[PDB]
Amino acid sequence: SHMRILFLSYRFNSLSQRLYCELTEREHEVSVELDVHPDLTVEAAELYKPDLIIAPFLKRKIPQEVWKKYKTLIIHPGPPGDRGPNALDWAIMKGERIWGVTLLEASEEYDAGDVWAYRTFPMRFARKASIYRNEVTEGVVECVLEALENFERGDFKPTPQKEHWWNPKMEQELRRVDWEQDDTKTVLRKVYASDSQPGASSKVLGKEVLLFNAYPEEELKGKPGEVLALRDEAVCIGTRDGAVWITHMRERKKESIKLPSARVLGEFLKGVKEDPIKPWEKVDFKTYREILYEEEDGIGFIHFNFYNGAMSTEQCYRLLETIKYAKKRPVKAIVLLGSEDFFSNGMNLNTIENAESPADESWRNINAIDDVCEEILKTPDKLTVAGMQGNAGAGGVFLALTCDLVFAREGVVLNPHYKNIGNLYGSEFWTYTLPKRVGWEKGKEVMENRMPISSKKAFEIGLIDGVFGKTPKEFRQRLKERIKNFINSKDFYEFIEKKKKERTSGEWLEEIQKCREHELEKMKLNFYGFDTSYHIARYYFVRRKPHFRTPPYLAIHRRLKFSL
Ligand SMILES: CC(C)(COP(=O)(O)OP(=O)(O)OC[C@H]1O[C@@H](n2cnc3c(N)ncnc32)[C@H](O)[C@@H]1OP(=O)(O)O)[C@@H](O)C(=O)NCCC(=O)NCCS
Ligand SMILES: Nc1nc2c(c(=O)[nH]1)N[C@@H](CNc1ccc(C(=O)N[C@@H](CCC(=O)O)C(=O)O)cc1)CN2
Repeated sequence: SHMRILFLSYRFNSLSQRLYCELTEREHEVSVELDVHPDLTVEAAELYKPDLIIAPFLKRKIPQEVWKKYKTLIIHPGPPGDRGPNALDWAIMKGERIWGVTLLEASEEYDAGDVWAYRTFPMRFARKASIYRNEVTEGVVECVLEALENFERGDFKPTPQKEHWWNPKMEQELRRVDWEQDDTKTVLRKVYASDSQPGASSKVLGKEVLLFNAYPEEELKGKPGEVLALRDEAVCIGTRDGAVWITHMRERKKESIKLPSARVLGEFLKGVKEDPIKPWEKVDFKTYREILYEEEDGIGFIHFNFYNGAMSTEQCYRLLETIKYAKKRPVKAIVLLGSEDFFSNGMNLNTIENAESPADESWRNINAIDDVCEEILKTPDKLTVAGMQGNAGAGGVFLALTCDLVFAREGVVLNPHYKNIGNLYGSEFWTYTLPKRVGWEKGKEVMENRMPISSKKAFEIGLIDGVFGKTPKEFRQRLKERIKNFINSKDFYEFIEKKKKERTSGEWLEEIQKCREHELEKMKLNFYGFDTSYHIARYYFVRRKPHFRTPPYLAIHRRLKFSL
């Protein structure tokens, strides 16, 4: 089995990238045609002539010319019989206790085809994006692998649907948060169902907005719709029975972008008081904690729940503060855990795009990230560990590589390159860390590859030190146990004595400083040089500008010397 597989995807999104990894790392070939026009889709099928078509993420109908000619399998993020374009939204709004995913054949009627495979799972009360990125994506991977085995077997017959139902596109009126009528549980459900798109509409301080990234608040109380506090740019708003934090909003205008709530509401918030909670404090009630520091068994764990993995200048400085605190604690190891869904996606391109000078903000942001990285590297007397529970891209990957040890959950997808953001040179001391791990030649290959790689592939090529665990929680438990065993071994004290000698030597310190200087001179050129590739790419990314063709790096069937 060395199949030629065509993906049809509206966007080469997290699910499409995970499946690309699983299939190519099994030596199948995967070409991608983006969903631009049915005529383009027909052309791509005739050009590539796939053994099999998989549609991981598709907003419109595959033309009959295609799927009547090539076996076409379609991902649906609901259990068998569920039909419609907003399966997860409805599941969350209705409070389903069980959900699932289905791999079904293309047919004329939407989501009506025979079932090739499916998986079910218990629902979490959580954002739609988190369910999509965890339960749904893991379940779809098992379905596609099972279908591949069925396909190459040759005698598989799919199971036609029996019971079924249709849920239409969900209207905003259903998502709209009414602070006076909605208790906290209802506000969470609506925001969760609409996160990360299209957001739950609401009015806040008289502004029509879309709400994102909600968290319950049990201590602060007030009037429904009253802003009770600010905390790391999230706002806390009274509900019918309590209060909810909203960390991000978007104004309901065509060109607006998702930003920290404080930046969207602006002067409307004048007078609200910051209610700070340091990451290392203990509290007994539910509240919003962007960064959390906890110590167990001689290990200091730093969770940083930065929305979408995007690290603003100010979030970097808050993370830096917590790393400095941890370096002063009696721990043997410091573990950077990111969040369950992302380790890090590097600089925050939205707060950059929103600044008066995106170039100056990029410069602020890359220096802030490098300060975090430098603080990590210059930790002579403690083990540092990156635990990648979730995906990482661009600078977020190289952030992890500054730690002594990098581990990742099974199924994490890595994008250790800058080809989507205008071929940035990158920093985070990659010119020091990457050759140490894989050599200069391989490291340059890694950064020239625009396609994703899995954590398994990253481990096999030496980019990271291990991969284990299927869920974030299992990964965290295995990580703690692995680090605990190490710091309680004789090997740890020998390693630390060596690291003390290396990381306090003038030779080492001057080397890493030169690496930062060289990287930042190159990023300066990216940010400020006459060539504005970086700013153009950031604009397309942040504004989600459509494609009018599939680039040849995705479409094998559209490269220059493509034959047969
Ligand atoms: C890493 C990457 C390839 C992953 O692709 P993917 O799995 O399809 O994930 P998405 O692009 O859909 O990201 C999910 C969300 O996080 C956003 N996001 C990801 N990285 C971001 C970043 N650095 N800054 C701001 N937003 C980011 C995306 O806009 C998207 O937003 P939305 O769901 O609110 O609509 C892609 O997210 C990416 O290129 N991010 C930018 C990394 C970067 O260039 N950082 C700056 C240089 S250090
Ligand atoms: N051949 C064929 N093509 C398909 C599917 C199929 O089974 N058969 N299933 C699709 C995946 N699931 C859906 C289900 C419903 C809708 C849908 O309802 N679209 C509305 C617009 C809704 C929107 O705004 O997104 C329309 O009028 O086209 C879109 C994708 C992929 N395209």
